[PDB]
Amino acid sequence: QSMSVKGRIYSILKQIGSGGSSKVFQVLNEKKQIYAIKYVNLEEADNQTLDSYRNEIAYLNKLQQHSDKIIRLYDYEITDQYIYMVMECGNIDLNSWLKKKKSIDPWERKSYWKNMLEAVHTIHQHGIVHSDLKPANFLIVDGMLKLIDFGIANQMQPDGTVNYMPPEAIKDMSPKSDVWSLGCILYYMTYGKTPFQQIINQISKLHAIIDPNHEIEFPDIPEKDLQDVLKCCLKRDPKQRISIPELLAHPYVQIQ
Ligand SMILES: Cc1ncc(-c2ccc(Nc3cc4c(cn3)cc(-c3cnn(C)c3)n4C(=O)OC(C)C)cc2)n1C
Repeated sequence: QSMSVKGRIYSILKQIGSGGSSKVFQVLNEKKQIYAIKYVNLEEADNQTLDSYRNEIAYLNKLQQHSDKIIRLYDYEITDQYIYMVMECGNIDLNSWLKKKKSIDPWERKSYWKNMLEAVHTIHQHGIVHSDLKPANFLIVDGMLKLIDFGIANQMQPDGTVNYMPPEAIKDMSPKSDVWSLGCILYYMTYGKTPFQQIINQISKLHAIIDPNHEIEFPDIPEKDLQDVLKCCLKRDPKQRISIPELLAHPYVQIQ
């Protein structure tokens, strides 16, 4: 099975993932170079569903020039029936990697952290708040971490969770909400668990996040700056919580 995106032929090598209507494939061009293609079937898409892909494409396009911690979009094809998207091919997503990885090197964590911050910082600069951030939204490319999506459209799975939810999101039922989410992703790469992985019942966990009388665990580790990073990020009151630019000037990032 082959395909043509803007008069350019791409041979299929494998299918990376399938989500909903959309499918993702490991593909090759005339020069045998590798790309990922997100195919989307628009045959049964609603007016709303259609708008979410138009938005995700636009944001992905504007942000290219701004940061290199955003996945490169080379070309696209949007008809009434389908969407083809030619993007750069990563090695693995952070979630699949973290599960495989087990224990992680402190120096790789520091770098993955600087990338995650630089990426989320850029989406904020364009007035975008991701809201629901997870290790999956991140992709390892060239020994680098790059954001795959902005939350705006449908997520995918290779071929969801509640542990990364900010208390303010659960209360009202801000960019600081993504600090809490990145905080959970770092806490995980530091302790092997998310702050509320220990609460089995989802109704119970959602209440442990919003409850200040419930203290989140913070064990002693050789990295002092990393321990403080975690305390700053996981502050329940959004106004008390650290910001991405304040994190970008923190010794954990700027000193080694
Ligand atoms: C064990 C395992 N499970 C899944 C993987 C795996 C392997 C390679 C990749 N590479 C990859 C995945 C990609 C992209 C580019 N490269 C681009 C995308 C993409 C799709 N929509 N948007 C907005 C971006 N993408 C993607 O969605 O990957 C999914 C499967 C995690 C991603 C995941 N691996 C190695």
